[PDB]
Amino acid sequence: LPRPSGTYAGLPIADYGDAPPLSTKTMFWRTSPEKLPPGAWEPAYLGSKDERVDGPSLQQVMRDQLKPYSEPRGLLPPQEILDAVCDAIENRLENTLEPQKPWTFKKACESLDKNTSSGYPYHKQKSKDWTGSAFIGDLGDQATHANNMYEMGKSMRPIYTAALKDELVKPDKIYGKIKKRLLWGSDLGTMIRAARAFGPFCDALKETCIFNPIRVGMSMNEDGPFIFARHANFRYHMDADYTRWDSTQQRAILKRAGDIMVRLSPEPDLARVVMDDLLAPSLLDVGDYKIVVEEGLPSGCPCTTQLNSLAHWILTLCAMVEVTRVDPDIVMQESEFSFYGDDEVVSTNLELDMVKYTMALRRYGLLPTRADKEEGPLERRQTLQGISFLRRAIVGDQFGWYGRLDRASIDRQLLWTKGPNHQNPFETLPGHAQRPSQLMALLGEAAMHGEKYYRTVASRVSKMVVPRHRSVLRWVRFGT
Amino acid sequence: LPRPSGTYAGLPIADYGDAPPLSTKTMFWRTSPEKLPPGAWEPAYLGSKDERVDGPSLQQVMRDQLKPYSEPRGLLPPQEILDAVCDAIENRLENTLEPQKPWTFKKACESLDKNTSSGYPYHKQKSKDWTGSAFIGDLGDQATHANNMYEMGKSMRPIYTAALKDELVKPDKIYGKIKKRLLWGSDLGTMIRAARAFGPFCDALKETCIFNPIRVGMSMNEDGPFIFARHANFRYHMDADYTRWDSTQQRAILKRAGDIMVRLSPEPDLARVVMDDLLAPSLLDVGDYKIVVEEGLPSGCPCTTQLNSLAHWILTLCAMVEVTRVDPDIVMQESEFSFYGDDEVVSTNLELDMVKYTMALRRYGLLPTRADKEEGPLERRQTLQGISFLRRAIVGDQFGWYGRLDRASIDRQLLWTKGPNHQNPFETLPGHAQRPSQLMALLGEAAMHGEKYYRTVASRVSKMVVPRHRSVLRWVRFGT
Ligand SMILES: O=c1ccn([C@@H]2O[C@H](CO)[C@@H](O)[C@H]2O)c(=S)[nH]1
Ligand SMILES: O=c1ccn([C@@H]2O[C@H](CO)[C@@H](O)[C@H]2O)c(=S)[nH]1
Ligand SMILES: [Mg+2]
Ligand SMILES: [Mg+2]
Repeated sequence: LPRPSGTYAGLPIADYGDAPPLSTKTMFWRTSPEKLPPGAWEPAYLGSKDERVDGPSLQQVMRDQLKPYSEPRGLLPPQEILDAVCDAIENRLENTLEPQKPWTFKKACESLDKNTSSGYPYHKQKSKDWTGSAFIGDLGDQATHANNMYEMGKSMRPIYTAALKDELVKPDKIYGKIKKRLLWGSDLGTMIRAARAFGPFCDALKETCIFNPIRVGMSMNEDGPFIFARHANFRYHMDADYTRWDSTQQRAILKRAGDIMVRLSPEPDLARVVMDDLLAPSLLDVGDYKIVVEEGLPSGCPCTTQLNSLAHWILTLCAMVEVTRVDPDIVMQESEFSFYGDDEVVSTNLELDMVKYTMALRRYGLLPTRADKEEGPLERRQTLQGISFLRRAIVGDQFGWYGRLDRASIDRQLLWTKGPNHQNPFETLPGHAQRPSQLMALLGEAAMHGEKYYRTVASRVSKMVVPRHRSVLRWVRFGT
Repeated sequence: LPRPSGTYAGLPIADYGDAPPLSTKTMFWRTSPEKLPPGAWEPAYLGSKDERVDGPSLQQVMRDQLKPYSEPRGLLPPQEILDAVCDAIENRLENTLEPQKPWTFKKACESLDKNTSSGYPYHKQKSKDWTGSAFIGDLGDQATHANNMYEMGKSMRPIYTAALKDELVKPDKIYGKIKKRLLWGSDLGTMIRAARAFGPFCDALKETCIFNPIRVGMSMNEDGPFIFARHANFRYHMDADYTRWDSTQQRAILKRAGDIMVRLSPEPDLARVVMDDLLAPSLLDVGDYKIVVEEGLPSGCPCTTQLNSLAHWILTLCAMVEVTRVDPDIVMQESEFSFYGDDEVVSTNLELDMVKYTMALRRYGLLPTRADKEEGPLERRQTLQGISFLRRAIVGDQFGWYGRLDRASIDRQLLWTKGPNHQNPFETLPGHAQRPSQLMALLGEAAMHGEKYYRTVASRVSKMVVPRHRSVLRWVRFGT
């Protein structure tokens, strides 16, 4: 079975791998030597060297993350519905988005995050070869070549590098069945091409985050109250709370999302070439091998989150159109959506059979879940209160709607702080100076839950100094 | 009956008058020599020299405007309700407004509109004595003295100068029963004192125009959609459409509004003195005499509109509290208000007996009116669509809510343009250059009513040049 040859984690091997070994470190440190202890979240599992527990290798942990990508896809929504949905979404974006100028090579390079890695093949921090206005040395070569390919409309095969997310998790994912989330890291070449191709559209969409349902680019504090006020114009509210959103995606769906992006781009012919590269079967470097991934979402590119939100919008509209039999453009007259990758809040005036809705979703291969369990139809409520979005609870009072971080999460940020990578999470940062500057984003947030809880959080102690009690509340809710 | 002596237009004469003779001119010119003709609004009546019609003197016209001020007041709302309402409104503002720094003399002077008159006693355009950072000559003296009085917390008697509003009106107010609206022009001294005293509060309130119901300072384009989205969170919508709001006000009500402003000011002791001057019986210079006006709203001061909106809020809450029996702070949990002087939109979840509501209002001496007539309870609707605010119709679609100028009004601005004062409205501006610069605020606005009407308005002709057809629509609705 000559190349692609053999098999890794159920998937075809296309080549030898060049990725660096998976990180054994976390960026999180304890803020105090006192113990947590009980049920407290901690940084995700760090592998064989993880003093906290004996467990499998990070590569084993990663293989587990790769399983869903070889699961069979769910079904396409009915073709007539899918087409009608895409047309409606496309028409809505046509009416809302300000046509943009093409992005230059310069604009694309500047847009990139200089603190993250360049991925294949040099795997170096982008800032290393960055003069401030251009890439130099190795990265300069990789970037210029890609840009030349982009301008000639020539295809390039993206190469993603796999990683595991360093993040706080519930202890069970450490001390029980070990789990750590899969990350896809794009290559500099692809970042350049995707940014030139799609930066214009993504900018246009972002200027539009209040009027359109794709909320990528919103400030929870500043925009949340308006977005939520809009959702509240409608009778019914729900959140499908998806499991494994990315790995359950159909390239067939991603390609329709991609078609909309291409057609709404200022260089659609150049953009088309890039998008075809992005959605073609994916080369994923897992260290030993580069394996072929045909299905699911390939992430880590600039406009991934928008692409992913777009697919979500398509699927969500498909299910509602399937179930209610209402035209997608009419569904959008009678509803307000919020999408951020797999994150969603759906509000609507329509009478939606939640059994048929939950089943339509499942049929597409998605995994919606009840806040509790037993599937078992999704919930539908008549108030917005208590629904969540971007990790905040949506709250409403006489002044308006807002997003509020729960106390658990606020408490959590008190126990942990970011700093350089190290091996033992329980170590405290030794020169425990200042959570900036800012990070009194808690207090107000903490705040928000009332004077009683706010007071106890005012043990923002260090070590200058006060107060700032305690109509920080006024400042957070209304501001400036 | 020694001073105050005799009587003018039903009101006591306190002194001889110093006001300049009422204007005989309009600032409006026709945009074309073609006739209007039928039913077309025109500039209000210009008096004896008005070639269009033979009519009474402007002073007679003004006397008619003064009648309502000697009408008996309506009744105070029940004292327990009034107190509870004031407390609730005060508490709401306490929770929302950012405490402010006191305004300096400099800040107060700069805030004044330099293009309008200084009123009593010099009656000159403010810009005449304005170096750019200070008042000089006569105005400098008047301003410094007032500021000294303000700082010593000493009282001064305001002197208002009466005028008649130059504005487009329906022809019946010209060719039928002649009518022209009364204006009160404050004196520079009082403007200084009111601005130092109340500029801080008014700034604070204005920063708050989306979260609080007093909408003074809103941009219809930018803020309208959010304000309206909020109103739309509620089941029922209404507009009391008041006749003669200002002249029907009770000083007793204005004084409670004033108390809130004083208490929320950074120099409440100094502010109190000013507010007592502002609400004490009013000296109104009508030319021949200064007459005493005890009742109704005395306008023309800086923060009049906020004071007036505040009273409106008090009265509106009183009526709803009287009728529903719900606590005012609870009424505000279940409702969204918009007030701008006499202009209002009231939205609420509560079940309001519209007969009892209309009667409560009338009892306070207000004159609510049905969009048609026959009083006859006010209307209550279950959609926002079709309600008006700041002269715009509130419109909703799949993208959101917005304010839209009606076609009549758009047509109107095509027939007339502003320019220097002249005697014959039908004259066209002879060097018919450019409606700026801008004023393509029509087109988009005109727009908004669809391509069909938008096309016909594109006779924006002059005389360079195009187009700008015709997703100006996109630009007006979403912008920037
Ligand atoms: O709230 C979020 C934020 C990001 N992502 C997606 O998760 C992947 C990165 O972890 C990318 O595909 C993102 O679009 C999701 S699914 N939900
Ligand atoms: O929409 C408006 C705008 C202004 N005013 C008031 O009208 C007077 C000036 O004509 C002042 O008392 C203003 O507060 C009113 S009543 N409604
Ligand atoms: Mg959600
Ligand atoms: Mg109104």
